[PDB]
Amino acid sequence: STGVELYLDLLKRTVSNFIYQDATHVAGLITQAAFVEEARESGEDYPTVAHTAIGMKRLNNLQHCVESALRDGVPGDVLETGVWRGGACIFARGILKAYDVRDRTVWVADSFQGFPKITDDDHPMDAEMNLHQYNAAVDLPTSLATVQRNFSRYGLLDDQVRFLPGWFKDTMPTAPFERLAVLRMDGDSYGATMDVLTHAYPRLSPGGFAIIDDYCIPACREAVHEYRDRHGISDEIVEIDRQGVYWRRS
Amino acid sequence: STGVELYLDLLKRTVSNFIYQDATHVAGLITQAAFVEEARESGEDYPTVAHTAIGMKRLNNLQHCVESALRDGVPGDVLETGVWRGGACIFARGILKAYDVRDRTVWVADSFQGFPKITDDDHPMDAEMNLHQYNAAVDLPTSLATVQRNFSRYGLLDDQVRFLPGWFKDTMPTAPFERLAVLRMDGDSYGATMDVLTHAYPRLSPGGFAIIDDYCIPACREAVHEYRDRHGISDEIVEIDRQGVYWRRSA
Ligand SMILES: CC[C@H]1OC(=O)/C=C/[C@H](C)[C@@H](O[C@@H]2O[C@H](C)C[C@H](N(C)C)[C@H]2O)[C@@H](C)C[C@@H](C)C(=O)/C=C/C=C/[C@@H]1CO[C@@H]1O[C@H](C)[C@@H](O)[C@@H](O)[C@H]1OC
Ligand SMILES: CC[C@H]1OC(=O)/C=C/[C@H](C)[C@@H](O[C@@H]2O[C@H](C)C[C@H](N(C)C)[C@H]2O)[C@@H](C)C[C@@H](C)C(=O)/C=C/C=C/[C@@H]1CO[C@@H]1O[C@H](C)[C@@H](O)[C@@H](O)[C@H]1OC
Ligand SMILES: Nc1ncnc2c1ncn2[C@@H]1O[C@H](CSCC[C@H](N)C(=O)O)[C@@H](O)[C@H]1O
Ligand SMILES: Nc1ncnc2c1ncn2[C@@H]1O[C@H](CSCC[C@H](N)C(=O)O)[C@@H](O)[C@H]1O
Ligand SMILES: [Mg+2]
Ligand SMILES: [Mg+2]
Ligand SMILES: [Mg+2]
Ligand SMILES: [Mg+2]
Ligand SMILES: [Mg+2]
Repeated sequence: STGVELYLDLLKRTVSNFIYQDATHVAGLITQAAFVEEARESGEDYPTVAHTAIGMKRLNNLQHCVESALRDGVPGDVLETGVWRGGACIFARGILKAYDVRDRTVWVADSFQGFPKITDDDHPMDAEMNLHQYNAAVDLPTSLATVQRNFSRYGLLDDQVRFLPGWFKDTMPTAPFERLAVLRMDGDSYGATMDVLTHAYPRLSPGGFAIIDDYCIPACREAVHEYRDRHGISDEIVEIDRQGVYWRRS
Repeated sequence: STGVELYLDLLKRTVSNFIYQDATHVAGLITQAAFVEEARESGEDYPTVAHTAIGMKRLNNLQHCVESALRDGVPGDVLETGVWRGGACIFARGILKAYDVRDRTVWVADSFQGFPKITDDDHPMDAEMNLHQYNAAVDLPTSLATVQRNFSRYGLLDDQVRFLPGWFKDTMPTAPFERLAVLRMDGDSYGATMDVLTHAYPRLSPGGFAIIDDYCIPACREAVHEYRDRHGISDEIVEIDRQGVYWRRSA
């Protein structure tokens, strides 16, 4: 009902393309191209056009986490690791824009090349799963220039959006952010999840949020539990939908 | 900057599909399917997907007219005659929503089946132009159910949106609105333009806005001048882009 509420609601419907309802790619457990409302609502399909695949439930979660951090004065930036066409990061920048927040940045981290080719340095679960095999099938490889273009279409490409192009094992250890209020992990594999927990989670502020988009994937879950056990983290894992979970760092 | 400004800016980019940049139909003077920014900015193409064809310049004009009416206390509702997929009316309802206006309605008037077949009763300029020829080529026929569906996708289908299905010569004389603050005419022909000026313009409040979307079309322009001459209307005709004009009613 307020201007902010209307803007953020529309931005969610737009980045997920509930407006025009694009077909999905046929891959994984999706056997037909037709737009299905329930699949887009819960982020389960592979949009041919939409700027995010995370769906409405995970967009609502991202809004909750960012708004809570702002409300509670939790310091730091927003980082997404694994951005595809950029829609979740566009939405995050839009939240900051709606509240006229000028002192936080959205960090946009990706290979900008899709999933990595498997080698003998990969975890066996990642090697077996071989996510790389799906790159073309779901149009995953999306260049930095394309993602920048997408931000610009919403009027949200500015100096509060910064990009971290490369493999997370290479980009995360020396990424230039000092503090995070929201760490959103969407890289699917054991490797991508462990890379980012290892190298970015220590910069997550107390009261900040750690979102695991791909917790339904066994390899991803494996990394989450290994990392939490190592660090003695017992913060409640709260389920969002059939894919994602999050916790709030105590 | 403000939530309202951000919402309405996004709503314009969305109904015109600057976000996903759908191809155009190849028709009229548009010779290629590719999205062209300048063509969508000025409302010159025939979107395959977008909910409005009027473009950013005419969306900005609609915003200016509605906001001015609200600011100045001009009484009445908003009517668009010729809505296609509904996007300009969706945007109008969004403007009212952004300002929490609860006492005005957006009236959505169309045949919901494209241009009418020409008959012997048509003006000779309309007969020659024969807009009916283009219906399928640019996917013009769009049912009431489809337009309602489109409103719902934005969360804007509610009791402040009312529909007037049928030919304007049938629906306008007894349309139930009492007063208009904005009258947006987008029916292309002499006939549709004269139908709406004849039967809806008298309900346009002083200080209200009359928008002629299709003024570049000779038959439409003919109707505009005939009507203005008949009624002694000399309110300045202000050009928006390469298609549309508007005036503000002084009397
Ligand atoms: C198509 C791409 C996708 O691929 C699959 O969806 C693969 C699915 C396999 C076919 C599945 O196997 C089948 O299950 C059946 C129940 C039984 C079958 N049989 C034994 C006969 C068996 O063949 C699955 C369960 C295999 C397991 C290991 C799995 O969870 C894999 C995930 C892959 C995700 C990838 C990557 O998409 C990512 O996904 C996460 C969850 C999203 O947020 C998002 O980031 C998205 O990126 C855009
Ligand atoms: C394809 C549908 C469209 O068709 C045309 O765009 C036809 C164009 C003709 C080809 C044109 O002719 C050409 O001009 C050249 C200058 C010279 C050419 N040659 C002699 C060399 C001649 O061939 C035009 C100028 C003909 C004149 C009579 C005209 O203005 C017709 C309008 C028809 C509009 C219709 C209906 O679309 C409506 O359009 C108005 C302007 C929009 O807001 C919108 O509501 C839209 O609905 C969605
Ligand atoms: N090790 C790694 N390093 C960098 N990027 C990676 C990676 N493994 C996967 N990726 C990227 O992780 C993404 C997974 S899909 C991300 C979906 C996105 N958050 C949305 O809103 O739709 C892809 O863009 C892929 O290129
Ligand atoms: N005589 C008549 N009566 C009712 N509707 C008519 C008509 N002549 C044309 N129309 C309608 O006028 C419209 C012209 S195109 C309208 C474009 C629309 N305003 C937009 O925002 O894109 C079509 O939807 C067509 O069905
Ligand atoms: Mg090796
Ligand atoms: Mg690795
Ligand atoms: Mg994911
Ligand atoms: Mg007639
Ligand atoms: Mg027109």
